Amino acid sequence: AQGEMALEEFLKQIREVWNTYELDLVNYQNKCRLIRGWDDLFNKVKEHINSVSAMKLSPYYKVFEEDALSWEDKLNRIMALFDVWIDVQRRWVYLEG
Amino acid sequence: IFTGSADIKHLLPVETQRFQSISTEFLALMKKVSKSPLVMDVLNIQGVQ
Repeated sequence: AQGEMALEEFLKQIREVWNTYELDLVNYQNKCRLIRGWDDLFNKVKEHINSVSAMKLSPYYKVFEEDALSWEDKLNRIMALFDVWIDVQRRWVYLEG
Repeated sequence: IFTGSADIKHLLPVETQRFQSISTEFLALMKKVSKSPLVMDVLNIQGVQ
């Protein structure tokens, strides 16, 4: 009972961080807005990945196969989307100049 | 038709070999279902479809 209860509040912790997560935008010379603060986000995404991997070895993971695996698809796609985003943003910053 | 008939091995060698590979994949998949008769757990098998 207390073994599996942690599966909810952790999973909804992932639920509540992302729906409340905000992309910080700074105006770039009155042309557009840009995203900063990459270190905390990358730490945030990876620690959720590390947290879920601990759920993978948990014996009570069977009753939450679908939802936890669903977050892995979203979390990994977030990593893939933003790994190229940070580079693409950086290149455009010093190419427009 | 494959296991029962012994002449098919001599007369149809290569695709007989293809059958056991399919048979092993099918038998292994069935064994996965065998230990977990639950519909959802079978439905939750990675790449079962």
